[PDB]
Amino acid sequence: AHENVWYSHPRKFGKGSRQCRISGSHSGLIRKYGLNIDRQSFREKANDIGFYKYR
Amino acid sequence: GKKRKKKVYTTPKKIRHKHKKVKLAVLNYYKVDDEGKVAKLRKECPNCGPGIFLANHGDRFYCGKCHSTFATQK
Amino acid sequence: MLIPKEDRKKIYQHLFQEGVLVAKKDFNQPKHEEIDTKNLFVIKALQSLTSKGFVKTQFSWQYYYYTLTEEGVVYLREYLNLPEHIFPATYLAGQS
Amino acid sequence: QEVVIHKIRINLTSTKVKQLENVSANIIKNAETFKLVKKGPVRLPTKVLKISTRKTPNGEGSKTWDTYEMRIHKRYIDLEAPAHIVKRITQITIEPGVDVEVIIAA
RNA sequence: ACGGAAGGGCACCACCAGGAGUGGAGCCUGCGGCUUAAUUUGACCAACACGGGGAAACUCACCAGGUCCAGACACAAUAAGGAUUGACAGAUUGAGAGCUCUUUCUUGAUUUUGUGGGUGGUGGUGCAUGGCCGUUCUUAGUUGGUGGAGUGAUUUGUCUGCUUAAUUGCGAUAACGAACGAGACCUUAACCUACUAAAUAGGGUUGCUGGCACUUGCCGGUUGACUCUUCUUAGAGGGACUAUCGGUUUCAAGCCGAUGGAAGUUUGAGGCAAUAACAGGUCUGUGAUGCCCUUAGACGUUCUGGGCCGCACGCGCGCUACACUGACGGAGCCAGCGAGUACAACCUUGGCCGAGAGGUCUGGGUAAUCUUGUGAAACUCCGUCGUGCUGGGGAUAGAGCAUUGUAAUUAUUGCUCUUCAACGAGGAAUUCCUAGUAAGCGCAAGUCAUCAGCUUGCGUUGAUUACGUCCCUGCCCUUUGUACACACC
Ligand SMILES: [Mg+2]
Ligand SMILES: [Mg+2]
Ligand SMILES: [Mg+2]
Ligand SMILES: [Mg+2]
Ligand SMILES: [Mg+2]
Ligand SMILES: [Mg+2]
Ligand SMILES: [Mg+2]
Ligand SMILES: [Mg+2]
Ligand SMILES: [Mg+2]
Ligand SMILES: [Mg+2]
Ligand SMILES: [Mg+2]
Ligand SMILES: [Mg+2]
Ligand SMILES: [Mg+2]
Ligand SMILES: [Mg+2]
Ligand SMILES: [Mg+2]
Ligand SMILES: [Mg+2]
Ligand SMILES: [Mg+2]
Ligand SMILES: [Mg+2]
Ligand SMILES: [Mg+2]
Ligand SMILES: [Mg+2]
Ligand SMILES: [Mg+2]
Ligand SMILES: [Mg+2]
Ligand SMILES: [Mg+2]
Ligand SMILES: [Mg+2]
Ligand SMILES: [Mg+2]
Ligand SMILES: [Mg+2]
Ligand SMILES: [Mg+2]
Ligand SMILES: [Mg+2]
Ligand SMILES: [Mg+2]
Ligand SMILES: [Mg+2]
Ligand SMILES: [Mg+2]
Ligand SMILES: [Mg+2]
Ligand SMILES: [Mg+2]
Ligand SMILES: [Mg+2]
Ligand SMILES: [Zn+2]
Repeated sequence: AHENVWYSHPRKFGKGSRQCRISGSHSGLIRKYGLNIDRQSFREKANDIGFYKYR
Repeated sequence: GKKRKKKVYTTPKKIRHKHKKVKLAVLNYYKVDDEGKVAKLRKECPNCGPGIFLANHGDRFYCGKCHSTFATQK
Repeated sequence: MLIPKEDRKKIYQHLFQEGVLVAKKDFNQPKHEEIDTKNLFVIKALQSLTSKGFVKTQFSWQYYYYTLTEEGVVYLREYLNLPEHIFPATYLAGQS
Repeated sequence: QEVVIHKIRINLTSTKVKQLENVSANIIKNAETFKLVKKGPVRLPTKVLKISTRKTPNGEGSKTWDTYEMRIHKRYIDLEAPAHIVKRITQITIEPGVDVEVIIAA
């Protein structure tokens, strides 16, 4: 694990550049308004976030 | 939903590069002048500072405190 | 891990001074925040402390919140050989 | 001596409404009992913030989708006002939820 | 439960009247199959443009390979005459990896190797499970308390009728009163010359200015001044409840028709949405998780490269078309939902240059302020073409210029030229739909660095045909028959 070879590849961008911040998942991520959280984690925490079903 | 085959290897072996347990490298490093002055052997490191002995390979004396800094011909 | 001892003792000292630490999950990153060490062996040192029972870890949203126990304070003081009277700033009761 | 007219300008923000409305009511009541010149609590289009998500975490099932949202209300106000009474007004009568910002219009 | 049994009601995931189509064509995209080292995987009405799954590195799950240990802690064991680590240069390696080796150095009790023990796992098990949503089931249906009937399984209440979209009511009643579901309720859309206000929205007057007609009229500009709030905003509220009337109705529940109105289908569209259940899907979202498996040449993690996008074939969403209601030129010039740069680098106006994609320099904008009045398309008007697989159609094909990217080859994407194929309204079948509706037309947002044919939402141009029936496909409840109860598979 060379210090310049281990984890060498850049991650400035792309799918893996960002994490769920709740589960660390890559798939099903939401980036709108900087949520940076996935589909379903949003699905339940949104009520505490301030979101509510209206229409 | 899958059963995995055994990882058969067409590779003989790669073992940990064991460090060599050197027995009293300091006698190799120093040389006593009959209960008095003592000399050092084969160089001293100018890039690292006094007391750090250097490496003998060939046509170049080598560092290893700050390893990449000093490997010069002499 | 194989911590250069100075790094370990400065980690422990910072832990004592603050009384607690977070050390965000992100692995493989060079520089841990506000301590000038690598997050990796910070995390591993705190794991070693918890396996000793000196530290209680609450893990929420990938952050590893750490808390010191009194016996952890005692052992840390012994390791950092400070006078027995000193306390982490957490023990300095902030009364508002 | 702080007699210079400040043209102080306030801007509110609230996820909800009634707290914002009563905060604005309190601000205007304080200004009027202090004899100040005001441009009224102007109403700005409440920006709706919408996110549509798939309900199922796995994609199985009939396609069913939901739309969470907030509705943010800003409703800035502004006074042609001196400092100390007005700055004291700014620092009083804040309830949680409603966020207040002040710009001096210097 | 079922019935090619009966009865009374319902539904464009049924039909009727039709509209638009799909199925024929090329393209895209997802399955299967085949192939491959790998084409990682899970769904088979409720799978198939789904897992937001628009995979070039990652995502990663597969494959060829190289690293490292992110093996805490306990014990033993070595061991300070060194547990060990790291290492230039070369061999070797894809590598500028001390991976391994040659040597030598450097490093010092954090270690090392054995025993436990624990972590890690997009490893397995959705037929162990939680949570989650889907479906049964967009229908109207559920349930208990005393009370009656039965020895009991249960039943009545939950019903003969009429009525409603509704177990919705009028009622009748061994039933009585109650609870959930429906409704009620909330969001949105509409109406407010009534209120509150406004240089982050508008309008009038009036300055100062531009052009024309010259009569003082128009059209303009202008962070000038004053004033106003109809338009734009958003708070308080107001407004409709079937109102009024005429029919019809055991005259009750209501249903129909006209007027008033903005609105007279529950005003339109929605959101939540009962009991019971499925061996429906999901361990591949989770540091939700039991068990089992693995835990050092690893199923951990990382690095390079390959694939997930391959091709004898079939199938599902969609796209462009088959041209004259057209294609191509000009000219006209109208929106509405959004979003937008911070610990970084977005929206980008304008002035440059270039044919173009584009780059360039200054700007504004953290946001009704700027992009923006997103000057969008279809469409509108004037021309060219002229029934020709033709100027329809634009796939498949060479070359060039750029752009994002560490990296575009297996063509990311754009632009320029050239090539112009298949295609003649599409068999059996089958989908969706009753008013701002279908259909056409784009735009904004998700994904995003770059990428859409997808998708959510938005607005624009805006209809033909019903306003009914159980004939096909189902659904409600009642009656009935059954050898069914894993329930007509
Ligand atoms: Mg038909
Ligand atoms: Mg079509
Ligand atoms: Mg076809
Ligand atoms: Mg495959
Ligand atoms: Mg169904
Ligand atoms: Mg891509
Ligand atoms: Mg790859
Ligand atoms: Mg890889
Ligand atoms: Mg390998
Ligand atoms: Mg995981
Ligand atoms: Mg199941
Ligand atoms: Mg009883
Ligand atoms: Mg019953
Ligand atoms: Mg309701
Ligand atoms: Mg008004
Ligand atoms: Mg009447
Ligand atoms: Mg409705
Ligand atoms: Mg239900
Ligand atoms: Mg598990
Ligand atoms: Mg793995
Ligand atoms: Mg694929
Ligand atoms: Mg076919
Ligand atoms: Mg579909
Ligand atoms: Mg043409
Ligand atoms: Mg034209
Ligand atoms: Mg507009
Ligand atoms: Mg246009
Ligand atoms: Mg042609
Ligand atoms: Mg078209
Ligand atoms: Mg998609
Ligand atoms: Mg009908
Ligand atoms: Mg059908
Ligand atoms: Mg039986
Ligand atoms: Mg049979
Ligand atoms: Zn040196």
